[PDB]
Amino acid sequence: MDTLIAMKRTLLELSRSSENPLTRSIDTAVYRRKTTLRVVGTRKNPNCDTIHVMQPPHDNIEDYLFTYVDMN
Amino acid sequence: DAAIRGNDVIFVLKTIGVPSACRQNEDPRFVEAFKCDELERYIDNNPECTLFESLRDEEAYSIVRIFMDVDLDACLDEIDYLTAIQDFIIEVSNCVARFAFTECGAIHENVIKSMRSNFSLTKSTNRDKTSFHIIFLDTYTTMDTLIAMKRTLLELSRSSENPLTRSIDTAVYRRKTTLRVVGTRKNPNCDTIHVMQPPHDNIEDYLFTYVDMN
Amino acid sequence: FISFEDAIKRVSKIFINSIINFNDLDENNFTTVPLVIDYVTPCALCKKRSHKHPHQLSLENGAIRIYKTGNPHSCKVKIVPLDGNKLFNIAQRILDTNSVLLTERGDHIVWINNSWKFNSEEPLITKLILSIRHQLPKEYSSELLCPRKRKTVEANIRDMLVDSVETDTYPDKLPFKNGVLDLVDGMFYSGDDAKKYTCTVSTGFKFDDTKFVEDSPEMEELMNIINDIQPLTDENKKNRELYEKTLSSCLCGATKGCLTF
Amino acid sequence: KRSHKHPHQLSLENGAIRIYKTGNPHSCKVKIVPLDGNKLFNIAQRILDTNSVLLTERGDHIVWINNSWKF
Ligand SMILES: Nc1ncnc2c1ncn2[C@@H]1O[C@H](COP(=O)(O)OP(=O)(O)OP(=O)(O)O)[C@@H](O)[C@H]1O
Ligand SMILES: [Zn+2]
Repeated sequence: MDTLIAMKRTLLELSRSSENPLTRSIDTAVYRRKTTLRVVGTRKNPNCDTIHVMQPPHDNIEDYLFTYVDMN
Repeated sequence: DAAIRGNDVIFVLKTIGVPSACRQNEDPRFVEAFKCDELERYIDNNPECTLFESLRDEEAYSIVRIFMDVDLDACLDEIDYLTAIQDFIIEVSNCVARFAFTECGAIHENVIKSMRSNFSLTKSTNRDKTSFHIIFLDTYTTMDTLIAMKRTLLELSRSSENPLTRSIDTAVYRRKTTLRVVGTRKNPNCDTIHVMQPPHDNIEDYLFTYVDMN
Repeated sequence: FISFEDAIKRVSKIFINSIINFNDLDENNFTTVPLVIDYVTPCALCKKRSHKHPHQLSLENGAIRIYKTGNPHSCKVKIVPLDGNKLFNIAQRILDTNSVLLTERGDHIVWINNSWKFNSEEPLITKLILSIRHQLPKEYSSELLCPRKRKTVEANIRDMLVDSVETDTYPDKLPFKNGVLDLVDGMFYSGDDAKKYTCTVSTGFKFDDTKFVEDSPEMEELMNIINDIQPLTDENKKNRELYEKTLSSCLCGATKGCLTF
Repeated sequence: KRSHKHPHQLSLENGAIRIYKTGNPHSCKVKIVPLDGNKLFNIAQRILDTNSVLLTERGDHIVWINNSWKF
């Protein structure tokens, strides 16, 4: 974990330096204590109708979970 | 135009919320017309008096100096204050010169030189606030010009980022404007006043109706 | 203004550290609850270390001001706007400087290096934008180092110019590459003083007062040539009186109604 | 001014070098120098300082390569 909280300055300075189009639209404060990430297919609120659209070639649930660790 | 006509009498009020009819009646208890020296004597002998400066009749003589007010609810160190005031001066000069060239048909360089040559600043006795009135000595214009330029000033205040520039209040440019006299008590139960500036040790450099075209 | 979530986004990018009370900010109480951040890296406002008091946010003039409770000098004051684009503001400032103008011929004249220049096939506007970055605040100068942002600012400036202006209206001023001299007084204006007279042409050689001396050996030998060409004789004085009339007529920039042989 | 009797001083803040006169700061002017920029702009500045590319009066660019000037 504690690595993620230390590169935040590094990626923010890279985004400020690099002028690639989508690089200007990254998030830095996401790396924090007790970080919460939205699961695919789960809405933020019932009022909101925005859901995550599944993208091939990965279809399984473990393909989109950073809390799962496997050794291959 | 005016040429020989140069304002030297100073119109001064004594209390906010002056009754309407008594202004035309010119009651001595609220309206006074002085000169520089006797006004200085009147503010020296009475330290608890409250004085407010304003014009009497703009229908015949409505030419005044350029004046602006700034007030921010924070404290700044000397160096940051100097940097902010320099950038503020540059930006305000550019904006005013651009407006004058675009609408009034004046000359950009003359306006910039006149407004950046001489200007008078004040300070507030409060420690936790940064407020001042700025007077441009060598620039003269009509009140309607200030009314028209109010919108551009508001746009500049909204667009900018300097803390001093964001604090400009454009509400002072309206019909029957009033200003606080420097070194004068504001409220009967308030000790906050304005002080002098070492560049300018004369009272006549801190009035926006005293006109003298050199 | 803008979306509240974007305001929290910008505020959280400003604070390099994370806050603990993130869930406690709402649309109606963000100006009251104190703000305490996690302490692993010194705050971006002031270096210091481990600020001992919470911060606070205030809303004024369509902007958010961040101030630290306690010692005013402990942490630096920061103002975050929520209204417009930075490039538009930069273009507005550049226009306010009054350095690029539109002529009736459809070309743009630019004040670069104490002179007015215009090109019908080259974008001098980008060069002006790059050159003028020294007269702008710190936060604006960094954005002008990227060519794409310069092109965007140029597009905004080109969109902003609607009216045209006249040029070369004073026939009594002689322009140079370093300034303009007045024919009625002989005084030479350089730099910003020459910006008043919109002259788009120049002699091509810079002015220099060192050679502009009457008491010089080079001047003395010129009367010999002028007497050889035009003898100072009475019967020719009328011709002499005419000879200087045409010769001095070349300086001005007004239309002449006569032909000379 | 005359000889600036009080010595000057340097500071660094938000990626900028600030120069200010000690003693009475109001007797001088505070100057700012940005010690930051793009890498590509720095490369272009170095190449320009090498003085290998020039502009002609006819609108053409001349470069210096292989010990020769070419346009
Ligand atoms: N405690 C927090 N610290 C930092 N940022 C936070 C915190 N809580 C929420 N946010 C931010 O608030 C926003 C809320 O998520 P939003 O729906 O806007 O986008 P997202 O992060 O792309 O979504 P998702 O939840 O699908 O990953 C995000 O930008 C998130 O980083
Ligand atoms: Zn701090």
